[PDB]
Amino acid sequence: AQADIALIGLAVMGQNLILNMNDHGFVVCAFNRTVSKVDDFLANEAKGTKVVGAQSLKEMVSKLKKPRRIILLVKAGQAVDDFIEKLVPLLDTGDIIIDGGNSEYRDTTRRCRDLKAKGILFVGSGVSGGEEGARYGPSLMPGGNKEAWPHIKTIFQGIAAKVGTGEPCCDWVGDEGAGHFVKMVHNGIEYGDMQLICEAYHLMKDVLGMAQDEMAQAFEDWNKTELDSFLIEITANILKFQDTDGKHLLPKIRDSAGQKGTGKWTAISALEYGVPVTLIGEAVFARCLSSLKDERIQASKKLKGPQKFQFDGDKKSFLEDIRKALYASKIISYAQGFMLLRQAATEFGWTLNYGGIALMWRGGCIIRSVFLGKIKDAFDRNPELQNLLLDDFFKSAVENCQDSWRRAVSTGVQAGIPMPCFTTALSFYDGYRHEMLPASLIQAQRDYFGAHTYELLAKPGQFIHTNWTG
Amino acid sequence: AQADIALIGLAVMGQNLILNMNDHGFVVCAFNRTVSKVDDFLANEAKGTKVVGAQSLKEMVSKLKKPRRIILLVKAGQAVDDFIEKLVPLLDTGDIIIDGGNSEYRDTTRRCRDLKAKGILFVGSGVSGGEEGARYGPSLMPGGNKEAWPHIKTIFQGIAAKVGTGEPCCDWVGDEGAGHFVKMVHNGIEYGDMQLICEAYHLMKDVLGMAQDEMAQAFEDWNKTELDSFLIEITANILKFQDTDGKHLLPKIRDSAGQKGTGKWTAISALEYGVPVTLIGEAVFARCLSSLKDERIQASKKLKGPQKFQFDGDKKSFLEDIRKALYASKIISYAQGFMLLRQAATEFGWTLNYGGIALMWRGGCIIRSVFLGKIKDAFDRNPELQNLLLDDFFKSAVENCQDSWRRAVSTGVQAGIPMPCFTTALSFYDGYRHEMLPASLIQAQRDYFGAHTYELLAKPGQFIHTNWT
Repeated sequence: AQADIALIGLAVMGQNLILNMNDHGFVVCAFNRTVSKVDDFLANEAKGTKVVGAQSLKEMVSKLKKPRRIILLVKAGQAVDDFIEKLVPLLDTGDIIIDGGNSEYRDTTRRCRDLKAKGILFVGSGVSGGEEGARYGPSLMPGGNKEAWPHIKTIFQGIAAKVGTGEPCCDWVGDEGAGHFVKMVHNGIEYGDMQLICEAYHLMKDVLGMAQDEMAQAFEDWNKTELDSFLIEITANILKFQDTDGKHLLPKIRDSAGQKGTGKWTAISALEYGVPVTLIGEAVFARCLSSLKDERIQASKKLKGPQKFQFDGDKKSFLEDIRKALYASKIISYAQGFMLLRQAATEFGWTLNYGGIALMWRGGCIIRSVFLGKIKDAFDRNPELQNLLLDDFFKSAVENCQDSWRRAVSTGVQAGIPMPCFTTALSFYDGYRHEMLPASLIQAQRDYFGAHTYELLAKPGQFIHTNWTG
Repeated sequence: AQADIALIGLAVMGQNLILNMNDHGFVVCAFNRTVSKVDDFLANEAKGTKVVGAQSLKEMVSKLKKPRRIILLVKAGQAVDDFIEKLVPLLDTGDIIIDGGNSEYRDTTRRCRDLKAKGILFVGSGVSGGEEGARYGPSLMPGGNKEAWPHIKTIFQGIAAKVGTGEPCCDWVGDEGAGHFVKMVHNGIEYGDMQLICEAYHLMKDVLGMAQDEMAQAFEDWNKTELDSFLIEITANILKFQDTDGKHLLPKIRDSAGQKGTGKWTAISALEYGVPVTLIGEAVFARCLSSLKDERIQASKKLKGPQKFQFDGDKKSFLEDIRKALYASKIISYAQGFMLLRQAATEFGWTLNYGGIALMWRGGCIIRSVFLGKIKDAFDRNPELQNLLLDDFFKSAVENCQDSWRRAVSTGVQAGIPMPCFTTALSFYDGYRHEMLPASLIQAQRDYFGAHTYELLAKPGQFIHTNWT
C-alpha cells in the first residue's frame, strides 16, 4: 500500500484533480471504466509524476493505504451506483467512497444511508471551478458521513483553493450529501449575480446613455468597493474588449441566453420546499425570456414603451444609486439562498456549516467575492442566524442602499427598463419586513369560494369556516 | 341498464355533482368506499329524487347503461389508482373512467396509456367552480382518450355552466390528461388574480389610508368596468362582511396563505420547459412568504423601511391608477399562462384550442370574468396567435394603462408596499417589448469564464469562442 488516494474517471476534470493532488505530493492511483485511458493518461500529462495506475478495481483497491479513499468522477446517474456496487465487496469496513460529480442530492442521501449500514463511509462532495479550478485549486463542498472527514480533510483542504487568509475553501458541509445540495444552491445564486449585473448594465446603457468603455470603467471602479467580485471583473473586461476592427464585440453578440440551464433546479427546489427564493426564479425566467428573440423582435415593432420620459438629475449621481441597488439586491439574493439551505436542513435533519458554506463559494467558484466573506463573518458571530437580513453588517448595508435602491427602481420603472431581479429583491424586502400582509384576504377568498377554512390571528392552529353567503 | 353515470366519492363536491346531473334528468349511481355514507346521501341530500345507489362495485357496474361511465372524485394520488385496479376487471372494452380530481397531468397521462392498452377509455377532466358551482354549473375540462368524448359529451355539457351566447363551458381540450394540465394552469392563474387583488388592496389601505367599506365599494365600482370578475365580486363582499361582534372579520384573520399544490406545480412546470411564467411564480412565493408569519413578526421589529413618505396627490386619481395597474398586470398574467399552454402542446404534441379554453374559463370557474371573453375574441380572430400581447385589444389596453401602471408601481416602491406581482408583470412587459436585452452580457460572461460559446446577430446557428484572456 503506497498510494494515498484513488480517482475513477480520467476526464479533464478527473485528470486535473489527480495532477493537483500530485503537485501536493500525494501518490494517486488513476483508474477508468475503460482501462485504456489509464496507460494513455500515465504516459502524457502524468509522464514523470508519482501517479500510478490500475487495470482493475481489485488492483486499485489493493494499492491504497488504509483507510482506502476512492474519488468518483463519473457521469451522474446509474454510473455512480454501478461503481459503488462493484466496490463494496472489494472494500473493508471503514473505507471511503467519495462522489465528486454533479449528483442529485436525493441520490447522495440514499447512497449515504445504504453504505453506512454496510460499514462504508460515503461522501458526496461538490466541485466547482471547471478544469482550471480542478488543476490548481477547486472549491470543494464535501458532505455525507462526517466519520470520513478526519481522513479526507488532509487531502481535500490541501488541494482546495486558497481564500487568502490561509484557510482552505473546503470544510464539512453536513450529513447525507448536503454538499451536493449546497452545490445546487450555488448554481442558482450564480444566475442571480449575473442577471443582477445585466440589469445594472441595462440602466447605464439606456438611462445614462453611456459608451462601452465608459461603462467598463464604471464597473472597474465598482470592483473597488463592496462589489469586489470576479463576475464584475470579467464584466468590465468584456465591455472594453475591442474586436478585429476598433468597434466593440458585445453589441454583435446575439441576445439569447441558456434555456435548459442547471440554475432552474434551485428555483424548483424553492417551490418544492415552499421557500420564497424569488430572485433566483426571476433570473431563470429572465434567461427563458431571452430565448424568445424572434418574438421580441416582432414585439418591438408592435409593443410600445413609456411615452414622454426624460432623465432629470445627475448622470454621476445615478451611477451611485445603481451601484447601491445592485449591492442591496445581492444581499436579498443570498438571504433567500440560506433560507433554502435552512429549510432543507430542517426537512432532513441536517446540521449545516453555513459559515463554511460561504467560504467554499468564496474561492474557486465563479460567484466568489469578498462579500461572501462578510456572510462568513455574520455566521461566525451567531451560527444560529435565521436570516442574513437580521445581522449587523447586512441590516446596516440596506439602510444606506435602500434609499438609492428605490430611486433606481422608480427611475427604471418610469424609463421602461426591465429590472426583474432589482424589483423582486425590493418586493421581497418590503414583504419580509411587514408584520401584517394582505395574505389574510387570500385566506378569506379561498374560504369564500372553496371553503378551505381559515384561522384567527389570535387563535392559531384552529381552522373555522364562515358562511359568507347566508 | 337503469343509471346513466356513476360517481364514486360522496363528498360535498361529489354530492353536488350528482344532484347537478340528477336535476338535469340523468339517473346517477352514487357510491363510496364507506358505504354508510351512501345510504346517508340517499336519505338526506337526495331526499325524494331519482338518485339511486349501490352497496358494492359489482352492484354499481350492473346499473350502468353501456358504455359504462364511472366518475372518480377521490383523493388525488394512490386512491385513484387503487380504484382503477379495482375497476378494470369489472369493465368491458369500451367503458369510460373519468377522474375529476386535481391529479397531476403526468399521472393522468400514465393512466390514459396504461388503460389504453387494456381497452379502457380514461378521461382526466378538470372540475372548477368550488362547491356552489359544482351543483348548478361547473367548468369541466375533459381530456385523455377522445374515443370516450362522444359518450360523455352530452352529460358533461348538460350540467356545465353556460354563457350569454348559449355555448357550454365544457369541450374536449386534448389528449393524455391535457385537461388536467389546463386545470393546473387554471389554478396558477387563480393564484395570480388573487395576489394581484391583494397588492391593490394593500395600496389602498397603506398608501391612500382608505377604509374597509370604502375599499369594498371601490372594488364594487371596479367590477362595473373592464375588471368585471368573480374574484373582484367576492373581494368586495368579504371586505363588507361584518362579524357577530360588529367589527369586520378580515382584520381578524391571520395572514398565512395556504396552498394544496396546483400553484407550485404550475411554476415548476414553467421552469422545467423554460416558459417565463413570472407572475404566477411570484404569487406562489408570496404565499410562502406569508406562511413565515412568526419570522416576519421578528423581522418587522428589527428591519426598517421607508419612513419619509406621504401621498401628496389625488386620492381619487391615484385609485384609478391602481385599477389600470391591476388590469394591465392581469393581461400580462394571462399572456404568460397561454405561453405555458402553447409550450405544453409543443412538448407533448397536444392540439389545444386556446380560444376554447378561454370559453371554458368564461363561466363556472373561479377566474371567470368578462375579461376572459375578450381573450376568446383574441383567438377567434387568430387561433394561431403567438402571444396575447400581440393582439390589438390587449396591446391597446396595455398602452392605455401603461402610464397609470408605472405611476402606481413607482409610488408603491417609494412607500415600501410589497407589489411582487405588479412589479414582475411590468418588468416582464418592458423585457418582452425590447428587441435588445442585457442577455448578450450574461452569455458573454459564460464564454469568458468557461469554454461556452455565443452567437452573433448576423449568423444565427454558429457558436463561437473568443480568447478573452
